Order: sequence, then C-alpha cells, then structure tokens
Amino acid sequence: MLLFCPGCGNGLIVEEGQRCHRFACNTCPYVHNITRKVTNRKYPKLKEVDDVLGGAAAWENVDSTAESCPKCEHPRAYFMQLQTRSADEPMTTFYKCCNAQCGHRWR
Amino acid sequence: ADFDGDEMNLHLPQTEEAKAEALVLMGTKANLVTPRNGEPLIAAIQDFLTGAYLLTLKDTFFDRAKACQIIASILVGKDEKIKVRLPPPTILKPVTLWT
Amino acid sequence: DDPVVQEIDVYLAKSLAEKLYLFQYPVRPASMTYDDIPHLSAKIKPKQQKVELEMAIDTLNPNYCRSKGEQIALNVDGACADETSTYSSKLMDKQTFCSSQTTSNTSRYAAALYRQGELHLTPLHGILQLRPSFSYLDKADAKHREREAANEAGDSSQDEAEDDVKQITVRFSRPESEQARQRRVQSYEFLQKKHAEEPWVHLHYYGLRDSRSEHERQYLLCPGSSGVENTELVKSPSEYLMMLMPPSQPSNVLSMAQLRTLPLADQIKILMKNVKVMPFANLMSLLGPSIDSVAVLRGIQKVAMLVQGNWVVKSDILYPKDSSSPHSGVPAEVLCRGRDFVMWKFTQSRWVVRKEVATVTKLCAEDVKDFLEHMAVVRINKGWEFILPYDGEFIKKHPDVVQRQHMLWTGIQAKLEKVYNL
Amino acid sequence: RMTVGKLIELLAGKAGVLDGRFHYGTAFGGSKVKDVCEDLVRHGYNYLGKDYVTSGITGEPLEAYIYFGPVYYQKLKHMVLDKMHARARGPRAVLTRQP
Amino acid sequence: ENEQVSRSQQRGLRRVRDLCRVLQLPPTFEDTAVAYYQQAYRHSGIRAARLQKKEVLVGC
Amino acid sequence: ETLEALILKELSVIRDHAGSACLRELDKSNSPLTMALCGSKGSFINISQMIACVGQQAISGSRVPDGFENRSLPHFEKHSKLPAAKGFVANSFYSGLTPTEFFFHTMAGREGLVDTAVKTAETGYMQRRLVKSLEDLCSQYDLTVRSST
Amino acid sequence: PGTQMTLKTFHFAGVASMNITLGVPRIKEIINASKAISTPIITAQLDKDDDADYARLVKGRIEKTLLGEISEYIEEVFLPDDCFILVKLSLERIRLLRLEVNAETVRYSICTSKLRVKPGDVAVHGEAVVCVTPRENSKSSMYYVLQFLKEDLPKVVVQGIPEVSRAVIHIDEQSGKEKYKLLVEGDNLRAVMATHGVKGTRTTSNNTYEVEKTLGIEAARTTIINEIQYTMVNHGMSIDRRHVMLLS
Amino acid sequence: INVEIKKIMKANEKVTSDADPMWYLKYLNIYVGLPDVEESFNVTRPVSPHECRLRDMTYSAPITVDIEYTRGSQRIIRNALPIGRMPIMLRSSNCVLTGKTPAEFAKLNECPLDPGGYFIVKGVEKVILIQEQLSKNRIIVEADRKGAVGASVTSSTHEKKSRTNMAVKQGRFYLRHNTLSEDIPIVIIFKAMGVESDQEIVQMIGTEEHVMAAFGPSLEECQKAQIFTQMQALKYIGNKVRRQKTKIEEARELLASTILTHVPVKEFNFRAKCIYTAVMVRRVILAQGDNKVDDRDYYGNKRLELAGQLLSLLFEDLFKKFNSEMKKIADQVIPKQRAAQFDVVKHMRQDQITNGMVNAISTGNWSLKRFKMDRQGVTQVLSRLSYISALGMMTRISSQFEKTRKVSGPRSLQPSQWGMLCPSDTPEGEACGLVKNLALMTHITTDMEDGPIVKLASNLGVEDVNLLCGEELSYPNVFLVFLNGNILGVIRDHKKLVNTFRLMRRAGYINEFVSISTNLTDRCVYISSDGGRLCRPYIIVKKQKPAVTNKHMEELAQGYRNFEDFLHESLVEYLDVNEENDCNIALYEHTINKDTTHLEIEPFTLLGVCAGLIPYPHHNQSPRNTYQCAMGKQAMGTIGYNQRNRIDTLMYLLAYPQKPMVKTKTIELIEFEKLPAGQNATVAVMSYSGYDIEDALVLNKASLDRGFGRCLVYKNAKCTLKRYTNQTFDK
Amino acid sequence: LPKDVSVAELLRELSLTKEEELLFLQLPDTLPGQPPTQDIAENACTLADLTEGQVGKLLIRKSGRVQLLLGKVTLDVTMGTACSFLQELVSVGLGDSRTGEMTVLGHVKHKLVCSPDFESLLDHK
Ligand SMILES: [Mg+2]
Ligand SMILES: [Zn+2]
Ligand SMILES: [Zn+2]
Repeated sequence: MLLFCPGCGNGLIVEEGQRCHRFACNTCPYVHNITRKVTNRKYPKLKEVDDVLGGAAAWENVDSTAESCPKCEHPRAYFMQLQTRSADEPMTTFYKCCNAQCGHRWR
Repeated sequence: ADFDGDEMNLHLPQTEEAKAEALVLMGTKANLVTPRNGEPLIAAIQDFLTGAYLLTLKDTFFDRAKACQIIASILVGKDEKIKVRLPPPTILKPVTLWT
Repeated sequence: DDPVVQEIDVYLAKSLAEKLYLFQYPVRPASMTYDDIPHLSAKIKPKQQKVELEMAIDTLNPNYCRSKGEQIALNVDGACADETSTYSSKLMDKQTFCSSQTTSNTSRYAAALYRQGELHLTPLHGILQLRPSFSYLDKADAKHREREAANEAGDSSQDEAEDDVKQITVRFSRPESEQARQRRVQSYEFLQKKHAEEPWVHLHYYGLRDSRSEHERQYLLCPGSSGVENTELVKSPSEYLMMLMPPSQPSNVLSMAQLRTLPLADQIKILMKNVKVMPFANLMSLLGPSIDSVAVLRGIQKVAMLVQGNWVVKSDILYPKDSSSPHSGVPAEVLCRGRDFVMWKFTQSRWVVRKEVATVTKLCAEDVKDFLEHMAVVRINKGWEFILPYDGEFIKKHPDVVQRQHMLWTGIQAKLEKVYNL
Repeated sequence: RMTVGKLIELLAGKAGVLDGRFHYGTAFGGSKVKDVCEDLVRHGYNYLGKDYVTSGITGEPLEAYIYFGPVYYQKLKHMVLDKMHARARGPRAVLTRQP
Repeated sequence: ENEQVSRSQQRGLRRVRDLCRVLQLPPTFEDTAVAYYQQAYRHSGIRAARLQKKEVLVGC
Repeated sequence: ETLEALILKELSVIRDHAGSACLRELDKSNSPLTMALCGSKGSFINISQMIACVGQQAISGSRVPDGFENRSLPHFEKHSKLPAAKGFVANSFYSGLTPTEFFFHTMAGREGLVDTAVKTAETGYMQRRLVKSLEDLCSQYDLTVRSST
Repeated sequence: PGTQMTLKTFHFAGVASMNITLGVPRIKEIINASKAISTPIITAQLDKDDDADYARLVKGRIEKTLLGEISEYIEEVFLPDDCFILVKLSLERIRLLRLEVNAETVRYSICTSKLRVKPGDVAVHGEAVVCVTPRENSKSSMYYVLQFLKEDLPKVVVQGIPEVSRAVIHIDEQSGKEKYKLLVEGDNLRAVMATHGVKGTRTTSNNTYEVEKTLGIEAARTTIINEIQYTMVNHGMSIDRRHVMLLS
Repeated sequence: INVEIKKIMKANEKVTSDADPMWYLKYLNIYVGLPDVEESFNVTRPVSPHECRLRDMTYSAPITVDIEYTRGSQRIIRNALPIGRMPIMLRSSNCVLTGKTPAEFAKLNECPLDPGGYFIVKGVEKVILIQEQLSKNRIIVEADRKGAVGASVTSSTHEKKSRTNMAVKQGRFYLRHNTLSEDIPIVIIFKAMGVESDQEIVQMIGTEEHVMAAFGPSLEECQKAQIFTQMQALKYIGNKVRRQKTKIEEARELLASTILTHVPVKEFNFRAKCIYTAVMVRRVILAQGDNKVDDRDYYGNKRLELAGQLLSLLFEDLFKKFNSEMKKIADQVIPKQRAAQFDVVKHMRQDQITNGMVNAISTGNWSLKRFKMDRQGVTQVLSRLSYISALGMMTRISSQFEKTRKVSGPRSLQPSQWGMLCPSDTPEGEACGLVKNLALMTHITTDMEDGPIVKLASNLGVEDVNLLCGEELSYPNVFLVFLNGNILGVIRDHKKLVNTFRLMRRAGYINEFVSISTNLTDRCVYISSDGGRLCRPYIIVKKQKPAVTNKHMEELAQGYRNFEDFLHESLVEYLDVNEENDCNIALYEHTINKDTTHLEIEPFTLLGVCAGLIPYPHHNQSPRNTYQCAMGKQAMGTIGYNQRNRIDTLMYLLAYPQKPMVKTKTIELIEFEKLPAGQNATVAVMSYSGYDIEDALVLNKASLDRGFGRCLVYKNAKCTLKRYTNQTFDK
Repeated sequence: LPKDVSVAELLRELSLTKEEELLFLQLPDTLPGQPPTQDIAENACTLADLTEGQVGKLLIRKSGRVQLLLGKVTLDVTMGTACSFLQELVSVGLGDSRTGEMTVLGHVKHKLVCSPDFESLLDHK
C-alpha cells in the first residue's frame, strides 16, 4: 500500500536496516520497524466468460418468421433493412433463408 | 441522371476517325451491358415497368380499336416500312378481345 | 414539525474576539494530537498573520534513525560552526511548521462552545493552516553552494593574494517605466521582502494539559441572564433580504412591476393605451384594492370616455399630435375624428356597419378596420358588435359620471355633425 | 420518398378552395384528414381527392380516377436559358493556350 | 525612382497624406496632392529648404 | 447489449407484423402496391412505413445514443431504455410523427447524408489511385496481358 | 461499387461481435498492402470440430493469458526477515478454462524480459504459490523497485501467443453437423498454424502481408482475391472474378 | 454601440509617450451619432440606406470623441473631434429606420417587412454570421491518437489564451504547455505551487483505492528525483522553461500568470490552482476506467459569438493600433521639431478606423494580431433571391471547423439542438452539418456582472475551498460548485442549493439568464453566467399542473399582461442546454407526469424559418425537408414593397404571386403571405405521355399562355466616369 | 461511519452524554441586524458589532429540522464538511508587546453551516 510519514507527510519506502526491514522517508530520519506480517491484496479480475457463442436459438433473434423468399420460399428467414444511402432513392434489403441449410444472401 | 436540374456536357468531334471510333466503340447499342458483371444497364425504368406490368395483366382485354391504336402508337420512324401483323384474338365468340 | 424539545439558547462573547485563532493540520489526522509533543517556540506577526511553530522531537525512540539524523544535521549545518545552526546537537531535534492564510476576512466564521442548554459563539481573528515546512533543505543547499565555492577557491594549496579589488560598479538608478515599476511591485520577491520587513514576535507554548488552558477556557463564556431581549437583530425579513441582496444601482415595453411603481395617472394612461377597452371593476382589480375608487375614476375620466357602461381610451391618447397613420400617412387629427365618430356610432347603437363608417369618414378600409378591431368584433349577419356587454352596474352606481359623459358625447356629436355634415 | 405530406396539403387546399378557407399545415398539428374529408363530402366532391376524369386525347374515361387538387408550386432561379452554353474556338488563356 | 526619395521628401509626402486624411478627403484628392507635391519637388530651390518651407508647401 | 438486442427484436417484430397486416388488408389496383409489385419504384418496407408503422430509427446500426446525460432527450426519464425513448416511431407518416420521432428521423437522415458525403470523396480518391495504377495494362494479340514495359 | 457501397454496419458475420472494417475502408486497406491492418481476422479449423472441450483447450493454447487474469490475488508481503511478492494461482479457474498452466509454467514465464530477474529469485512453495524476491540492480534501482513489479507482474504472458489478443470459438450449425472453428483477432498466422490441435492446412487470414510472408506469394494472391470477393458480396453487389484476379 | 464601446474607450482613456514626460492624451467620452454622408463639402447630411445602396457608398456614422491634451503644458480641451466612421447596422438604435411607420418607410424607399440587421458597405449588403465555438475555461477529457485518455484546458482571459494539456502516456501524468521545453510530472508542479507534502497531494487527488493505485507511479517517479521542496521544483521548471535566480522567478511567473490564466491567484497563492489541477487529475483517473469521455458536439459546451463581440474586439484592436501610432508620432515629432509645441490634433488620422472597419466588413477576413486570431468568411453577401432567402440567411450559424476534415461528428444532428437550432434546415452539399439555422423560438444570452451570483453563493453556505483540504473533494456527498470554469467551492446537499438558486432566479433577484446545472457522475454544480449561451422559454410546472392557466392567456390576449409579466410572475422561465439536461420537460399536457418540471410551449417551434414553410412536415421524410429548405432559400418571388426602386445585380420577380392555401402559423408569424414566392396550380397526380419519367412534370400550354409561371429577371449594368490625377475626366 | 445529522448530533451530545463539545459553525456574511452605534448604510453586520448576552435561540423541530431564530427571521443549520484531520482551537493572547501566551482551548471535530431560509423570506413578502 501507500504509507506516509506522520512527521513530514512524504511517501515511505521499504528498506533493510541493521535489525529488520523498515519503512522510512527520504527527507527525515523517521523510521518504522516491521513487527508482524503486512499484506496488500488487489484481487485482479478473473476471466468469467466462457466464450461460447453461435447458437441457433440465440442467432434467431430476428423478426423474420414465416415469410416468402424468391430463392427457396422457406418460412424461416432473416431480413435486414438499410437506409444509409441518399443517392439510392429506395431503401436496401438483405434477406437470408437458411431453413433447409440453404444460406442465401442477396439484395 | 434524375432530371432534377442536372447539367450534362455535349462534345462534337472534329475528325472522321474520332467520329467513327466514337460511333463504333462507344455506341449506345454496343454498350448495353456494363463490363463489371455483364448485367444490362440500359433497360426499362419507372413509368415503363409499371406500364408494361399493367399492360400484361390478366385482366387486360382490349377490343379491335384500342389494340390497333396501341399497336400503331409505335409505327413511327424506321417502323413505318414494316407490316403491322395484327395477332389473332384470344376470345372471339362472345366478344372479340385482344389481351 | 413543531419545536418539541432542544430549545437551546445562543450567547455571544467578545473577550477573545481578537485573540482567537484556528489552527488546523491538513496532514495530521484527528486521532494523533500534538499534546505529548514538547513545543519550543512560536514566531508570529500581528499584521499579515503567519505563525511558525518550532517544536522538539524525541531521539531515543525506535522510530528515529540516528545515522540519518547525523547525516541531515551535517548536511544542513557545518562541522562545528554552531553559530547559526538549525539544530542544537548533531541530530535533527527541532521541527518547523509553517502557516498559510486561508482567507483575508474571517468575520463570518465563529467558534461555538456547547454547554448544557447553551451555545456560546466567539469570533475568529484569523484562520491559518499549519503544514510541515521544508526550510532546512534550502539552508543545506546554500551551505553546499558555499562549500563548492570554497573548494573552487582551494584548488591550489596556497592561494596568492588576489588583486580582485572591487571596482566601483555603481549602476544608474534609472527612472523605471511605470509598467516595469508595476511589474517589480507585483513581483514575488518584493512581496516577500515586504512581509519580512515586519519584525517577528516570539511566543511560548502552553499545551492543553496545562492548567492555563483550563483557566483561559472560561473566557469563551459571557456573564448574562438566561432570557434577555436583544436590542439589535430585530429587522423584518424584508429588510434582511434587502440587506443580503443589495440592488445593482410596442407600447407594452413597461411591465406590470414597472407600471405599479408609476403614479396612478400614468398607470391608468398606460393601461388604457394598452387595452383600450376595459370595465371599471377590472381596472380597480388590476390597480389594487388599496387605491381609492374616486381617484381612479378622476384619473380615468381624463383619458377615457364612457361607451355602453364600459371605458374606451380617448383618440388623442393613442394618436399623439406628431403621429400619423401607419397605413395611409394621414394626420392624426383625421384619425381622432374618425375614432370619435366610431365611438359615437357605438354609443348610439350597439351594431355598427363598416361600409357606412367608411363612406361617412371618407377613410380607407385599413384605417376603419383598425378602428373597429380596437373596440369591436365581427358578428355574422349582424356587422360589428362591441366586445364587452352592456355594463349597467357602473351606470347605476355613478349617475353623475353618466350625465357628464352624456353631455361630453353630446358636444362630440355636435362637433362631428359640424365637421362631417351629418 | 414517402411524401404523404404532399397529399395531405393537396387535400387541405382542395377543401379550402371549396369552402373558401385557409387550412393550416402546422407541424405536429394542423387540420386533420377527417375535417377536410367532411368538407369535401359536404360540397359534393369525393372524400379522397380522386375524381372521375375523361381522357382528352381519346375522349374515353380513364380506368382509374385521377388525384386532382391545388398545390402551391414555386419556380426556382435555375433557368435553362441562363444554363445553356455552347463554345466555339473562341479565346484562350495567356499562360496555357486553352479555353 | 521612389528609391531616391530623401528622408525629408518621405516626411513631406507622409505629411500630405495625414493632412488629407484628417480632412477626410477621398483618395483621389490624396493622389492629386501627392502628384502636385512630386511635381513641385523637382526644382533645386524647393528641395533645398527648411522644414517650415516644406510644411507650408504641403499646405499650399 | 442483450437487452438492446431483445428490444430491437421486439420492435422489428412489431414492424414486420404491421407491414404484413397492411399488405394483407390492402386491396388490388392500389398504386403504391402496384408499383411495389412490379419493382418500378419503392418496396413493401416503404409502404409499411408510410401506412402501417415507421421502423426503428437506427444510427450506426444501433438505437439513438443518449445526447444528454443518461438520456437522449430531456422529455424522458433518466436511465430509461424504453423503445419510444430510444428511437422507436410508433406512428406512421399518414398519422403524423411526434416531435421526438421526427427529430430522430432527421438525425438518421443527416447521418446518411454525411455518410454519403464522405463516401463520395473517399471513393473518388480510391478510383483515381486505382485508375492511375492500372491504366498501363492491355490485352495483347498472343492472349497474354502485358504492361507498358 | 465503391460509390455503390453504402458503408453499412451491424455486419458482424453472424457472431454479433468483433467489429471488422468492411467496405471502402477495407478495400483501401487491401489495395494499400499495409503490413499492419485494422482488426485482423484469422480463421482456424480444428481436427476435432465436434468436441467443445478440445476447442476450448486449443483456444486457451492460442490465446494470450496474463498472470493477473488467472491469479486470484497478488500481495507484496514484507516479512521481518525479507520482503517478496506472493502470487496465488486460481487452480479452479485454471481447470475451468482448461489451461495447461501450473506453478512451474508460471515460474518459467517469469525471468523473461522482466528486468533480468534471475531464476533463483522466483520460487515455488505450494501447488499454486509463486514467490518473487527481486534484488537491487544498481542501475538507479533499489529494493523499492518492488512497486515496479506490481506495475507489470500481472501483465506477463504465461501461456499463448503474445501477438494473439483475442480468440473466440465460432460454431457452424449445418444440418449435417455443427463444427467448431477458431476466430483469432491477432497478427500471427505462423504461430496459430504451429499450435497443437489446429488444422494448419485449412487456416486463412485477412492480413495479406502475413499470408505473403508465411505461405508464399500465390497464397497471398488467393487471399487477396477471396477477401475482395467477400467484401464485395457483403454489400450485395457482384463483380466478375477476372477483374480481382487481374488486380491480384 | 451603447455600452461596450464606452468600456473600450475607458480601458484606453489615457495614452502617453515615454519621452517628454508630463504629456498625455486623455479621452473623456466617445459618441457615434446618427448616420450621415460626407458627399457635401465639409457638411454632413442624413442619408437613407436605399440611397447608400444606389450610390455604392457605405452607411456609417461619424465616431467622434471629446478629449483633453497638453500642447505646451497648457491643457487644451476638445469637445467635438471626429475620429472615425462606424458602419451602422440597419434597424439599430441609431439607425434612421427604427421608430418609423410604413408610410415613413415608403418616404425613405425601404420595405417595412425588411428584417434588417445587415450592414451596407460600398453599396453591397453584408451580413455577419453567428460564429460557433467551444466554451472557454473548461476541462475536456478526451482520447489521444494512441488511445491515451488525457485532459485539456484552454484558459483564455481578456489578454492571453493558453491551452495546457495533461497526458498519461506512461502511466504517470505529464503536463504539457507551449511555454515549456518538455512535459514535466504533475507532482513536481504540485511541489512548485506551494504544497510540498505528498500526503496532502494524494488527499487532494482522491482517497479511493484505485485513485492511489493509479497515482502511485507518479509518486514513484517524483521520488526517483531529488525534488522535495518548492525551490528545487521551481529550479527544475525554470530549467525546462523556454526562452522568450532568474529561472526560478520565470518559472514562478509562468505558474502564476501563464499557466491556468482563468484561475486567479490573490498574492502568489496557488491554493485554488492546486485544487483545480487536483480535480483535473481526479477526473482523468475516473475517466481512465469506465469510458466516460466527454464529447465535443455537446452544444451545452458551445458558445455563440454575435456581431457585437466581433465588432467590439475589432474596435479595441483598432483603437490600440491608433494609440500606438499616435504615441510613435509623438515620440518622433516632439523632441526635435521646434519650439512650436506639438499637439495630437494635427495628426488625428480619421481614415484609419474607417478603412479598417470597411475592409473588415467587406472582405470578411479578420486578422487580430493582439489576439492572434485569423478568421475568414465572417461576413457574407446577403442573398436577395427572395424574402425567405434573406430571412433565413439572417439567422445562420457557421461552425468553427470550416471544412477542415470530414469528421462526421459535428456534422451529425445532436440531440442537444432541441428547441435551439432547426434540425432539418441545412445546406445540401459540402457544408451539410456545418451551417445551421436557429429555431423559431430561441434567444442568445449576454454577459452579466457575476457579483450577486457570488454573493448569493457565499451566503448559501458554500464553504471556502481554502479552509479545507482536498480530502473533502473525495467524499461522495460533497459536490463541487463552479463559476464559468473557476472553482467556486464545495457544498453538501446540492438539491437545496439548486432549488434555492432557481427560486431566487424566478423571484427576480438573480438574472433570468444565469444557468445552473448539476452533474452527478462528476458531482459538479456548474453555474454559467457568460454570454453566448442558448436559452429557451419553458412554462414552469409545479405538482402536475402548469403555472400558466386560461385566465393568464385571456389577459395576454386582451392586453393586460405581456411576456415580461410571465417572466416576472414565475410562470415562464428560460432554460439552458445544461440546465434542461437535468430538468424534465413535457411535450403536451397529457404527457405531464409526477416527475415534470417544465412544459413545452409549442412543438412546431422546433423547426426554423425555412422549415416553417413546409406544410405538414411531420408526414414527409427528412431529406425531403432538407431539399425543400434548400430550394426555398433559392425560391423565386417578391422581395419587398421597394423592389421597383431597388437596383441589384440580379433580381428574380414573379408576375402574379399568390399566397398559399395551406399556410403554417410560422408563415403568419413571418408575414410571408404578404410576400409570396409561388403560385397555386391545379395539379393532377398522374402519368401522361411518358414525359414525366423521373421527377419531371408536364405543363399546360394554355396556362403558361395566360400568365402562369411568368417571371421577370432584372440585371444591373454599372459604369463609372472617374477623374484621374491629371486634370482630365472620362467623357 | 454513517453520515450523522445535526438533530441527532445535539441529542447525543446532550441526552446521551453531558460532556461539553467545541463546534465550528459558519455564519452568513450579513446578520439580520444593525451595528449598534458603530458609525454606520446597510453594511455588513457581523459578530464583532453585536454585544454579549442572549442573541438567538436554537430550535429542533420534527423530521430533523434544525433552525436558528436570530430575531424575526429563522435560519437553518446543516452539517458541514466532515473534517477528519486535526483541528485545534487555541487562544493566542498578546498581553504584552514583547511576550504573549498561546492557550490551547480544545479540539474541533464537527462543522456546522448556518444558512438563510430564502424560501420563507420569499413567501413572506
Ligand atoms: Mg440530379
Ligand atoms: Zn517522512
Ligand atoms: Zn426460402
């Protein structure tokens, strides 16, 4: 930890004297011998995440259900709408249909 | 272009060779497809897709006069030296209607 | 939430008003105190308060390094000079605490001593923060510099008598420019020299454990009865608020607060100029019930006329003699005549036709429209109707005012028939 | 472009010119659609702006009703007369002999 | 030219400038005044004179 | 982020279900629906936005960030993650948009505009570099593409 | 297509994380052939793609793990005889993450580019206890350099590749079988291929410089072609492969 | 022209030269007078702005001043001596157009509906756009290029501006300034500023465990060196001081005056500066964890400079230059000329200030060497395309960036622009997002005296910061109170303080434009009183019911009260962005809940002037509204009632303009219906002949023949016949 | 250590114990009074102008209200910044122009803040 001298208030460092390890300041003859054990834990953060991802139930966090696509007309789908282009007057669509492991990706 | 006030440039070549190269290489009929993926860019557009869609609908049934008028509406220019070739009607016994 | 209990009294004492100081150590917690530390002296100045405490610290304690003490003592002072030494012995024995001034004025701060049922307040003459000063290191650096100078001079075993006679280097006492003079005055060295010009005063220390502490602690109290009505501290809350917050020093520009500060006549004039249509009761409510009704009536009779029991501002009030029509540029006299004709038509009949007024007054459409909008509203299939209904109460209450306004309107009608040839 | 505000303005203007009023297009408010629809149905016109229209060219009625109404069109300073440009040989710059 | 302008000639032209500026004269007046001054300063008898002569010449 | 994704999923469910309901309730010969079917102009998404319900306003692929302290606008409570308080537009263009929804839509429009403005310059510079680098190649007669050297 | 590209977002490629630069900035980083690119992605195939235990094992093998991320507490204890830093390894978290790290591997991790700590300074007392006793180096360093150790002792690498910053387990849910692969956000393909359990024959990367330096110029050309085609397809627009082949 | 110019004259009232003492030039009082023209020979004459437009001259008033000086030690006083010409803004206090009726406007050939507020120089109409900049004297915590989260503070006083930064590049805090050779640790500066104990420094930084863990490396690096006293630290700084014990004095002067100019030291007492830098280090430490990085686009930290402040700075610079020139002329003339005593009146150049003002207004480039300010594009030519064009260009605001980089941050639409700036109104093009327009209902505050604010804060229990150590700054319940970036002190239970301050402001004892805000994340109570801040009126809501009732509105409609009465009776109050950040505003009455403090007056006030022309804008798309505003800024129509006598280089007029049938309330407010810029035509939405494929439209021949769309274009051709130096003229 | 309140503070100082305590309260700049025959002006009236004796009362209402009646107005007393460092209240009496006495009166632990009740002053008039 951070310790300060009661005399002048400067930071105390740990050195070795003639009898035992002691805290001392660099601007005053104040010292303090260590009698019992002193500890300073920090408890660093541990890795809690298992880093497992990609589940089909978690992936199907989308609105698209029971629609009709021009590729395989399967019910389960995955739609995305984009409006980030002023030159294109209409909007932009991205539809994916992987109900029977098709994996389509078009505009 | 979108016909919203955009200005376009028009150049006139001053050489027969340049004119011929422009007409051949940069011809409109010879550049109907883009070299990126071969998809045709010069095609139907708004007020042409909707018109052709409403025309080819199954509800459309035109008599002789309207069908002849719509056919003759294109008989201008180089199409003035060709026969009309009026197709036979689909329904004829109740009423003679051209789809 | 009533004061059920704890009705403590507050007393005031002026015994130690000029002798009470507050010493706080920002680096020393309240747990450890300086009661057991033997003090030696305290330097202080009456003006520009800056106290320097000089205390003594033990050495035989295990929390002191005698070797480092000898080292720092040999560093700060000489070998055996001892003429001006920061420490008497060869060890660091004396400690210096320097005070910093928190604020200039401490009148708003007071110390409170609490006894059973009473709280005594005592003003503070000054507040200073005591911090461990590092001044022996500066003298140590000066000693090191002079030792380096001595070593430079002693490069040779025997130094010949140097012919370094001090040539007269008396510099011109040049007249300093006012900017440079202000820079010198605002310099830190000048302020430090001015502070040092004041002589120091030495004081002894008396700890809390001493009998003198408990002897002088009773001076914070004051001899007085339990219940005494203070002669001062009797100002109203409004006066207190004025004390703690001293002041710095279209036609509707003046607000209501600025209006109420104006005389009654000016208030009535401005209100009739702004609204142009208002009853007497509304005027009495706006001006306030503390104003007599006769004064308000006499004031409104000068700038307003009676129309169907209501009060309408006069034409000359809205249009001064130097003004003109903002739409046509005609003189204000014609506007006043037209407005008087409109008001006469309204007094004769509640319904007024705009076309008839435009034909008689020979004015444009916009002027007649502005004249009618000020006192009328458009009713379909009926023309223009007065905005306020017939107020018969004021008519029944003041018959003499009604008769005077009736004869004034008769004179105005005579003038209008003379002018417009009605 | 989803300019329903233009249709609402057209309907409000039609209702206003029918009943002799000035409808308000105030943001987050103004005259509602029900009021202008009632104003249209009161004067004998359609409550949706679409009216029976006959084609001027062929003289036959159109299959779909046309959306008529007064719209406040404003002309812009961009004119074809000021933007039309043509360059002959003409002058050149002193530094670089270019137009 | 304009480099063989003596310190006195520079002072005279600056005097003309400030004199026509304090009167709030248009720049055409300043141009005409400095032109007249440069034309009158061509004489040998005028260039060799005191400051009073140059100042009254600026005034004239 | 899990809560954000769940709320976005619920709002998208509302949007798509309202769009499906509007497309089912609309009758034929409808000019917007007709132009959307033939693909001449517009789509079903624009129809659903202008008739049934406007979608979630997405800025940089996320909800409206908190411009003020712990909230997007002072009209909503602090630390409030409600849909209408983060960019959702319940009303459509026909019924009229609330001031908050209109402000969010204007934010999205300005974001798209500045994105396109930066994209134009970036792609112009990239195209200039690519053409200046690739202008030397040409197809020879021996079916081998060779450089100028 | 650069003008046609909208520079969209939310295109996490199905993992809902690991924001990658795609679009015109991606094409620019590709054509510039920079040695260091933004957000490098490395795809590694597994020999046992059906077992998640082996996937997490090879992940811990390839992912860099710091000392502070696995130790439960690090305390500077100043005993009356000597002062030293005691690090307690969390064996429970170690066996949870399936890391092949013990007290000996931790001790071997120290004394490597850490102010030249001698092997006698670091010692092991228990099963998961590491005691570090530094000495003064005389180069303006005393015993009160212990604090300096507290600044960088938890930030030492004990297992994994230093260049690897983050590795995740991606899963493919194909109807035939759900297979497991490694997505590494690092810039070291050779180390990933050299690790045990990783099928290096089917390992790709996004950084063209690493592919060029590791697997030849033709592998770099193929990587450039595939990456440009993928970036173009992500925006829904298609380009003939001959153009990107000529560019590469 | 009424207050600030007198203060500027008082600041430089006395000017004297070093040589020949007892000589001085004392200014007494400066007047601007009425606008006049110097066409007549030494005679002034009242001139209308339209005459200035026609004659291609400037519309200015002669700035004169009364003075007293010493010619030959005999004091001579001058009561009326013109010194310059200040261009008079139209419709100002001294302008001839104010206080006039529309008939008098017709007599002067000026449109009564003209907004005014623009200068007329050399016949052209120039408008000074509202400048937008970052707030001064504020700590900004931001990430660097390498990701390091550092801090910056641009301390700007009336004399000098200095931006000092602090970084954590190597786990320790280094302070960087332009007057230092190399960045030095913060602990050395702490030791140099009086506080030498490390314990006090740590207490001032913070008492949290993570705070000490972060500040540890700095203490270690400081203990590595032999710096332990104030003298050693000052010597080290002086060694690090760049050229412009002497080094110690220079270091102390730089620490006291140059570094943190906004933080004042009474007499070399750096206690306030120490607390300020400690709070800055604490904020940096707190930001080094959770990424709570402040954003630059937050308009609560923006300041708007109008034409007044710019003209004040320009006049101050010009007056200082004139005084320096006069002192130089005196030093050159008095000591060697003659016994003829020199006087300043013979050298009072009157064209200096006039030419300076004319050039700064016309060219638009402002170069202030005294402040090192080099700005361009300050003034712009007023667009006379239509009434809407000028009315919208008059309320424009430019950005400080000025297209230096496509950041896309400030170009975006921030939520802080609510009620202050129009969201949709923005020029389409490269300037999208950098040029904005004010809202319909907005106001810009001015500077206050700041005296009663300090008095009320001291009387409200705010303890002095010098009385306690920095440890109290680490307490969770102790909240810091600031004042324009200066640490005002500490307080406990800030809710009572804020409530009392707001109640006192509503009562009238405190100016209604003084803003107060509270940040619970940083636990800081900001009290803003400087000018340039944007405020918006809001109806006060107390206990789920607004203070404004139907009776108050009836009295307002009848004329019993005005808006000032609503302000005085604690009914409607102005809220700043920082203040509304903590308040709860309700859009409508039905939205009012228990936790509501204010009510929105009108929602459609969110839009600007141009966006108000859009009928039903909430039913359209935002790019559509932007394009509509852009085209309305270029719409053709009538300009004013004096458009016939007006002679401009290019004018577009409509033959038969008609007011719209669907008009917004903003249109009635701006009186656009009196000057329409379009025509109502019977449009039929349909496809015809295929000549309207993409955005095109088909026009009727008979309609165009009967006058629909007929337009008029007026161009100007100017020629000058000037006389040259020689006695010859153009004929 | 929980944050105490002035009412409970005085209650435990008087009911729980009887030992005296030294407090340090901060009074406003101007007191609601007039300097008695101090040669004036509406200037500041501090404790240096008032005389000895009873000058005000300390009331403790319900719900934790702590007020100070200094005449017609009533201020409120709240807890100040909880100082933890050493604060020694001493008396420095300069009896002689050459030698003086410093008397340590006691220690300061708690700090009070007295503030005007502006709400009551506003609703009064
Ligand atoms: Mg276009
Ligand atoms: Zn010490
Ligand atoms: Zn399918």
